Amino acid sequence: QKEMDRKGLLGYYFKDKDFSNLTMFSPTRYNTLIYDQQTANKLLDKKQQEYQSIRWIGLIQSNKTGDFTFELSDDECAIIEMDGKVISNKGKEKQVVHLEKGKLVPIKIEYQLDEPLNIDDEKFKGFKLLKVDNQKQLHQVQQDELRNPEFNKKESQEFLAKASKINLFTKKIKRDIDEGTDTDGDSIPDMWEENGYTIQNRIAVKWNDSLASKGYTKFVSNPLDSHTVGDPYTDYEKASRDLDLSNAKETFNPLVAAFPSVNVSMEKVILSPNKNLSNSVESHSSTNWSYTNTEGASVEAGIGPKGFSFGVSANYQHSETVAQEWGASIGDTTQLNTASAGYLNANVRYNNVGTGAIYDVKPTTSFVLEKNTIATITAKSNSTALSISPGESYPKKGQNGIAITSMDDFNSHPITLNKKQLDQVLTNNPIMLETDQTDGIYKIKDTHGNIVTGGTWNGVTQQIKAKTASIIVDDGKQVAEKRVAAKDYAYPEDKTPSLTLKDALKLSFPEEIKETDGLLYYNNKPIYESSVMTYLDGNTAKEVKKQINDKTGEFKDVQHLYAVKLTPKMNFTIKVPVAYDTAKQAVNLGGDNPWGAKGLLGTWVNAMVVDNSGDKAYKRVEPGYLLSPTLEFSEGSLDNLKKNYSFYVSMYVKSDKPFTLRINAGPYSTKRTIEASNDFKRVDIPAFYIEGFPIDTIRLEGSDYPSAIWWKDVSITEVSAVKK
Ligand SMILES: [Ca+2]
Ligand SMILES: [Ca+2]
Ligand SMILES: [Ca+2]
Repeated sequence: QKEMDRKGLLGYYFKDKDFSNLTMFSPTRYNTLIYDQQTANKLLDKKQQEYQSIRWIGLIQSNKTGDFTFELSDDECAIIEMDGKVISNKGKEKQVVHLEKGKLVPIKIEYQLDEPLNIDDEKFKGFKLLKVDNQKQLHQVQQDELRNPEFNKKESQEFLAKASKINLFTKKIKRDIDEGTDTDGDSIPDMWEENGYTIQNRIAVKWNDSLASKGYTKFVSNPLDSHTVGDPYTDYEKASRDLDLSNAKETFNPLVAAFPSVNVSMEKVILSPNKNLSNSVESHSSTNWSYTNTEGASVEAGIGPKGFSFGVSANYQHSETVAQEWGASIGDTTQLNTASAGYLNANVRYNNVGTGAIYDVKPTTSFVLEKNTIATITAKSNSTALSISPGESYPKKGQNGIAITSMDDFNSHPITLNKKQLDQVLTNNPIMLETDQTDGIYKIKDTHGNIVTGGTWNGVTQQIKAKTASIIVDDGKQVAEKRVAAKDYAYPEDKTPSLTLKDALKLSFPEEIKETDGLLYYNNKPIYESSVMTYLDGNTAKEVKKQINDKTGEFKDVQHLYAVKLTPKMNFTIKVPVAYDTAKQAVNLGGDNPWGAKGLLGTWVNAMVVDNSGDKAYKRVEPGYLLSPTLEFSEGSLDNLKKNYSFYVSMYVKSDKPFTLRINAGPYSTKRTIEASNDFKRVDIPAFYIEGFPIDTIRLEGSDYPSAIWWKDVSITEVSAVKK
C-alpha cells in the first residue's frame, strides 16, 4: 500500500441526505475535496459512488497570519464550523476568523445535495474550500493548510464522535446508533467495527463478500474503544497501516497488539578453573525459551468429551525470561572437577521476540542460578542504546554475539562460580536470564503528521495486558510471543470481537502459520492441537475447563483447546513437536493380511492403518491371540531430539481394557498404565533421551484377551535439559 501523509481533511461520503448511511471515508487528495478513484473503484463499483451528503473534518492552518472568511465553491448548500463556531451557514452569517500562521484549528464542513451525485460529476471534481482575506481577495485553501484529525488525541476522538451524532443542518442529536455513529471517535462507524470493514490506501468501506475474492482483509474491532488491544495505535491507525512500518505486519490488524519482548540468550558458553580462562571446557549449550512454563508442569487430562490434555505451570513467565542449559561438556573436565571455583564466559545476544519495534532501549538482565544472582547487565553495558525490530536480534543473526568479558558491567572479567555453583551448571541446572525494557520507546505521528517519540513501552504495557491474551510459540530454536484481543464474556458492555485460540494463531502468525485441510502448520511443521503440547497457568486452566464444561450457554460449542474464546490475561505456551506420526501418512505391510504399518517415524510392528470413511487410525493386528504394537524407530527419525533432554510422547488412544504404554530407552525407559476408554483420549508419557541411550521403541502392551487398541496423532515435544 501507499505510505500517505496526514494532509488534507478526512472526507465522509454518505448515501443519504442526513449523514446517516456512510458509504466510504478517505483523506482528501492533493488540492481537492475528493479521493483516489483508482483505489475507490476496486472497493466499490463506480455506480455506487453517489452521495447525498458529505462531511470533511480535521484541522486547518493558514500559511499567513490574517483575518479571513471562508466559503465552499458551492456555498449555498455548505455549513462550515471552525474551532467549535459556525463561521458560514449556506453562504450567510459569515464570521471573520483570525488565524495565526502555522496554528492548527479544528474544522468541520458539511454539504447536502437534493439528489445523489456521482463522484465523477463536474460539480464533485470542482468542490474547493476558499479563504477570503481582508482585501476580499480569494485563495483556494492548499493541501499543506489542511490536516486530518490527530487520531490518537482524546479531543480529536471527542470531535469525531460528536460529528457522528449530529449535523450542522438539523442540529438534532441522533437518538440511536445508525450506519454513521462513531461512539469511540476512532473514525470508523460502530456498525462497521462490529460487522466488518476494510481499508486500502486509507479508503475505508463496509465489508462485502465481493471483497474476499479481491484478497482484502475483513477487519472487526471494538466500537466502544479507540484502542481495542490497548497498544499505542488506534484501531484506525492499525487497520490503515498509518504507523511505524517497523512494527510486525500482524499489528496492522486491530486485534493484534504491537508489543516488543526483549530477552537475552547465551552462546559459546565455556567454563574454566582459571581466572584467565585458559584450558576452557566448551559445551553443547541450549537456550530453553519457555523453561518455567514446562519444567515440573502438572498435566491435566480427560478434558471434555474429546479428552484433550494440557500442562499447568505454577511459575508461568512471559518471553523476557529465558533458561540457559549447559547441555554437555566438550573437552577434558578433569581439572574443572577438582577446582574450588569456576569461571564462566559466553556471548550474549538481545532478541526482540514480540511484534513491536523498540527504540533507544538499555535493557537490564539478571543471571540467576538456583535462586542466587551470579551477574547483572545494567544500562552501563549499553552506553549506545539499542533499537531492535520484531523478530530480530542485536547483534543481528549471522554476527557473533557480545562477549560478556567485553561488556562494561563485567570489568574484563568472567563470571565467578563457587564450587557448588560450578557443579549446578555442569549438572544442567539452568541459568535464568530475566530482562526488563523500561526506557525503550515507540514512534507515533504529531498534529502536523511528523514522526515523533510517542512514549515509553512501559507506559502502555498495563493497557495492553488488560485487553489481551498471551500466546507463546516455542519450537526449541526460536520463541515468539503475541498479545491478541481478549473479551470478558461476563461484561456485556465489553464489545471486543470474540476470538478463539486458533483464530488468534492465524491472525498473529501471517507468515509462519498456514491452514491446510483444516489444520494449522508452523513453518510446514504441525501446530494443530493434537500435535502440540500446550502449557497454561492456573487461571487459564480454570477458564478453559469452565468453557469446555459449559454445554448450554456462551461456550456450548467449545469442546477443544483451540476453540476456547480468549479472555483477558489468558496465557498459552505451545511446544511445536520435534517428531510426529500421523496414520494419514502410513502404509500397511503385508497386503491383504497386514502385519505392520510404516509411518513417518518407523514401522509399527503388530499394527495396521484403518480408513473409516476418510478418518485414519492405527489399530492393533488381531490374528486370534495377543500381540503388542511396537514402533521400531527408523534410522534418522529421531535426529531432531536434543541429547540429555526430557520430552513428552503424546498420542490419542482408545481401548476397552487397560494397557501399559512403554517408551524403551534402556535404563531411562518410562511406562504408564492407561485405563480403558469408550472414546479416544490423549495420553502424555514422559520420555528421556540421555546421550548413549537412544529411544528405541514405543510399545502398547495389552493385559487381556479378547480386546482392541486404536491410536493416532503421536507427537514428541521438548520439555527441558535432564539434570545430572
Ligand atoms: Ca469507532
Ligand atoms: Ca474502536
Ligand atoms: Ca463447552
